[PDB]
Amino acid sequence: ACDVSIEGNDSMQFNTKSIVVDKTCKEFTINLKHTGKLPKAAMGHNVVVSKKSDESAVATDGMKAGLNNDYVKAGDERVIAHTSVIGGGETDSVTFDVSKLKEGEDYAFFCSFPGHWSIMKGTIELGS
Amino acid sequence: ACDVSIEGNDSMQFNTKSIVVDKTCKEFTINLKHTGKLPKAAMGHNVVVSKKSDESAVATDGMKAGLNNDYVKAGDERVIAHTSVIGGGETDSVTFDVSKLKEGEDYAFFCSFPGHWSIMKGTIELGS
Amino acid sequence: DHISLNPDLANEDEVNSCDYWRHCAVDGFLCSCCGGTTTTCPPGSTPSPISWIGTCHNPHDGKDYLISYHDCCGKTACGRCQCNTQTRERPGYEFFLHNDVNWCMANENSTFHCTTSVLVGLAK
Amino acid sequence: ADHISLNPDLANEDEVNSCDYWRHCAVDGFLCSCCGGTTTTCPPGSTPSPISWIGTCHNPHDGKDYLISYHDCCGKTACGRCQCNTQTRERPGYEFFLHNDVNWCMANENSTFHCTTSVLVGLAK
Amino acid sequence: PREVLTGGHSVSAPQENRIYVMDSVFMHLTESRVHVYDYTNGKFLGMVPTAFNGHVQVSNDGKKIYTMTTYHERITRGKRSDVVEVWDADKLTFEKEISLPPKRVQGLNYDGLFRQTTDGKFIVLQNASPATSIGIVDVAKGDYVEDVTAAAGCWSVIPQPNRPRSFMTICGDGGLLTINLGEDGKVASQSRSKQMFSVKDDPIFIAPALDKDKAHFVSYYGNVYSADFSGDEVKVDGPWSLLNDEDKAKNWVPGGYNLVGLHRASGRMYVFMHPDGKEGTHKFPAAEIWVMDTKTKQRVARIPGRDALSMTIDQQRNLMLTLDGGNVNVYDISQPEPKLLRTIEGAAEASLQVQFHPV
Amino acid sequence: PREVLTGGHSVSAPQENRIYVMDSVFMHLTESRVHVYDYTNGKFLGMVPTAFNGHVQVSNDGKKIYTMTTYHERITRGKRSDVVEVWDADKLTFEKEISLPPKRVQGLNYDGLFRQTTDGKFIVLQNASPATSIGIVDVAKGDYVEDVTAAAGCWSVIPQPNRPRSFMTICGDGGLLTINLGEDGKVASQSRSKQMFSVKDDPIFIAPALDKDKAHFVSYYGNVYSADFSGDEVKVDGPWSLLNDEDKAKNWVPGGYNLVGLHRASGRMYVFMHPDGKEGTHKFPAAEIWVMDTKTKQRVARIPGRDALSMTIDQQRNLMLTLDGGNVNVYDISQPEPKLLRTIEGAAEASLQVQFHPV
Ligand SMILES: [Cu+2]
Ligand SMILES: [Cu+2]
Repeated sequence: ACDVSIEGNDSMQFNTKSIVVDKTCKEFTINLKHTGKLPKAAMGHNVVVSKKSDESAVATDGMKAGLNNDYVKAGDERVIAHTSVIGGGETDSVTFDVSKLKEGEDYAFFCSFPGHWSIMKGTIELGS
Repeated sequence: ACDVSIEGNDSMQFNTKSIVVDKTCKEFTINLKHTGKLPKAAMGHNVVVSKKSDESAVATDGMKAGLNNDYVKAGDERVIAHTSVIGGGETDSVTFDVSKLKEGEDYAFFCSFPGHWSIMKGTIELGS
Repeated sequence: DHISLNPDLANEDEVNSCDYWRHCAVDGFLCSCCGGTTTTCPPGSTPSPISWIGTCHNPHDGKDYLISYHDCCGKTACGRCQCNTQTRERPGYEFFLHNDVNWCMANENSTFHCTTSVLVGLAK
Repeated sequence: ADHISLNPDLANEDEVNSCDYWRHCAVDGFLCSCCGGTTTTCPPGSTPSPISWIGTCHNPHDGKDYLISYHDCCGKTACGRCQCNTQTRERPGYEFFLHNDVNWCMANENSTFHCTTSVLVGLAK
Repeated sequence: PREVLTGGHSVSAPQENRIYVMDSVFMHLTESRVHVYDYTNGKFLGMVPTAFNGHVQVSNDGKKIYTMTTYHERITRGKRSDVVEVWDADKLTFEKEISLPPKRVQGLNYDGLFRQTTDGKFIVLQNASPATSIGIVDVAKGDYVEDVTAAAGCWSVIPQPNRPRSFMTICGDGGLLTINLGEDGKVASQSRSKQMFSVKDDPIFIAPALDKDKAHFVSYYGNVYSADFSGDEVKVDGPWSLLNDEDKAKNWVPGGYNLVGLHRASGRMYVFMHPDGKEGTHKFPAAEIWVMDTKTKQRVARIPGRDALSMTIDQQRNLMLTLDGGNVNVYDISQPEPKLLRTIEGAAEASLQVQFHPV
Repeated sequence: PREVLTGGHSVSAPQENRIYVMDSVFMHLTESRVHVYDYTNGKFLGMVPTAFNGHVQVSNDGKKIYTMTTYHERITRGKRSDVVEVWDADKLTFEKEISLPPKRVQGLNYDGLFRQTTDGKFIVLQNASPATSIGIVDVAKGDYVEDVTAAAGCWSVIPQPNRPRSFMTICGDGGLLTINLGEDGKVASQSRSKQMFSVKDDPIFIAPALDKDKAHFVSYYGNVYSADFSGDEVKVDGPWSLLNDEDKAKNWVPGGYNLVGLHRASGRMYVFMHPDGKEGTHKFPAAEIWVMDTKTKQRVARIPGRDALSMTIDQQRNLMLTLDGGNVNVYDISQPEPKLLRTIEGAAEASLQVQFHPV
């Protein structure tokens, strides 16, 4: 359906390196759970959807934003959507209308928390 | 006069390796001060007067007596006198009538507390 | 799988040498020489959740692989099979590729015991 | 008339820092004279032990035997310099104060062993 | 009672002669320490125990020794206690302990991980939980007064000698972040520079060749970048190569840990170099020491490296100390070409950092 | 996620193959430890950290490892904590800590300083404040239940294999003190033997050559004393010489720390010996290992000592392990003449005690 629950552990990993969104889906909700137990201040995670080769740039700019801005430059136009930053035991969710993903282009989801995007990076695609 | 104050420290030493008793003296009083600060259970000191080559034997027998017997076999006939065992900060005194020290023979004072007599040994003599 | 991709299959003089292909970014003691193995903590030591990452070249299949260097913690220095290899190692500003920091830092107990060489997958 | 040999500070460093120095005949540890202290002084920040093990050493320079008190300097980790292990006249635990296989820093506020000193008590008689 | 053992003594040698070797004792990291030597005669002066992977530095006023380490109620189990301890420099005795959040950096001894502001008022240290941040300690108040989380994704501290309480840090974007503290130790303002170097294509060693108003850095491939902070904002420039075509052919590259140094009075920069460089040799022992004139950008001298890995410069006496892990080399750098004065063997078991006592 | 790091594993080798090397690491005594090896292939199996000068032993049932060590809130300062810790033998994990009065013996690892009663119910340890005393710990209750102060002036513990909770100790009068505990660990009765040896003229090494109902001792000059405890009171006898006129000429004497051993099934005693003995060599490395038949009082064999200083015997498998401080030698002593099976190099940095896991 229009649901997805992605996990994040103290080992800096996502329990999914690819999420598919059905074309039937109007808007899409993506829930994030931090299964680890380290405080957000040390191993917090978030999910940021953006153009695949426009990811590096957002994480770098997000790093400068600070934890107060969930490590995402306020109003960055390159972000399709992004959850808040959660810590161990916490959970969050983001809902974005699928009508945003462009044709032909590739989209990857990742964590912008300083240094995590290198491994906590995945690819989110549409229908088929 | 008929007085003497001998010290004992945590370093296992006597502040005197020889005490003289005036012939004029009837009975003799010997006071002991433990200037260290270690409990008697760990570095207690005492003074035991005995024949010089009859010292080793008394300390060995005293060791078997136990702290309850101030490390001196109860009623050991080889002891001219002996103070109680004191700890850091404590003090004691022993009074013995000089009429006990034999002619020609040598007398040494020492601590019978397990292992101390090797260094805490001295010689107590009469008049001149 | 490929016979080179699994240590349990190679002679130990092979895996206990600092020259073993997957130990290219190790700065510590090989756990396989401390009562553990390339992927298992010695008895009584605790695996670290974090680690530093290395990109090593497998000379047996000519491919490059990602190696996760997790530490075993909770015990004093193993002192056996000390290795100091820096292939593709980078400074602190690239923290998770840096091996001059104790990766036992977030554990219940941070004293470093030994280093492991976990195979993540192909580098792409 | 004491005798030059009875004072380390006047003896060449190479001599007093050697495990062969006459007064180190019963040392089991590290010479404090190589750790920032001297034969009779604890290195800065280390604490002298009130107790010690006793050795009877032969002074080859005057042919006499002397009693040496081996006090430890405590409160700091192993100095690791000038390790010596000499056992002249050393005896087992049943003769505790002549035994050097036990840390003489044991009664200190802090018992970790730093280095060993060689204090001159006097002539052995 | 001929002689008596005494304590409470001070370091025999005068401060102007002391150097500090941080012996990590990696084989038994729980017993790392600081060895104090007299660089004029190589005599051992004393030491300060620093438990598990301790870090050290001498107060700018030269009257106190600062250490940072970690303790555990039972070493390998029990409550963790990260701290900064203040030791008296002459008596080498413990004086004060300052509680730190359980995340002080645990790793090799790069200078940049444990520094202090120019005014000697605050201790600036590096944290990693592993999220990175820079902590501030008010020496006088003996407290941890600020947690600079804005430094996340950045690494190491580089004090600004031209300001009372400002410092910079290298970030993952290839730029420098400047932090200016207020009189209470809390961040007053901050500013980021433009990208100074390419992280992926030309990474710099974190060790800086510090001057009064600027800092130089060398890269894995022999390039030199600089960050000028004489103005309000930091002006970054670079790179320029330490190599001539001949050098490039031999594949010479910098190598080591605390591998660079700057003699401010002359503008001469010192660098540990080695031939046949390639991926994975950025920490190799020095084959030679190159002396560059930062003004004219030319090599003025090259000498044996004696396998050194770390060094340090003393501006006042024009001296340079190199350390190969266990031995210290004393050099006179008053002239373009270094001059080896003496070598102190067995200064440590495993040390990658040596420091002169301030004068 | 091809592979994953796992923990919680048990020792790979079976108990019957394990030996324990107590590495004091005297150069960094604050990080001593116990190395666990497989004596059949010399493979390293694991270890147990034991802080400053730790002592170790395996429970008689072979299911637990007992350690004794000292901690300080800050290692070199702060509150002192003397303890006995119980470690699981197969998982090598910490299980329990037992508070001990701050006076547990701190010194080299002679077996006699950290033992247990034959019934494995109590841990018997040596204290020194420096006044000596023997402490009792009830393993089950996990408590320090008795302080045997009657042992003042005595040293080391020598368990009586023919009794559930009795042990002896060598005293400064040249005699042996026997302590019999009650079911609660508190002293029930005691008895002193007659003088067994002359302290000043013929001191014995404290290491005993233990049998089921008697113990043998060797002196600094090669004499052999014995203490028979098959009866109510201990019957002391001796000495007899290990030397023949030829040996006396070469000046052969025993040397080492845990230098003696007894193969109960044969009555053969093993001793570390060296030629040219004289004052101060009682701890010299072994030039040879002499095998004596305690029954006939004759030397049945002599082999290279390989510089060993300590040894230990395993009655069940008829094995002998010698240790020279850093290497372990495995011997087969089923026959009169020992047979060197293998040598384990680098088992430790500074160890004077090795022990087989009980079977
Ligand atoms: Cu994350
Ligand atoms: Cu006394």
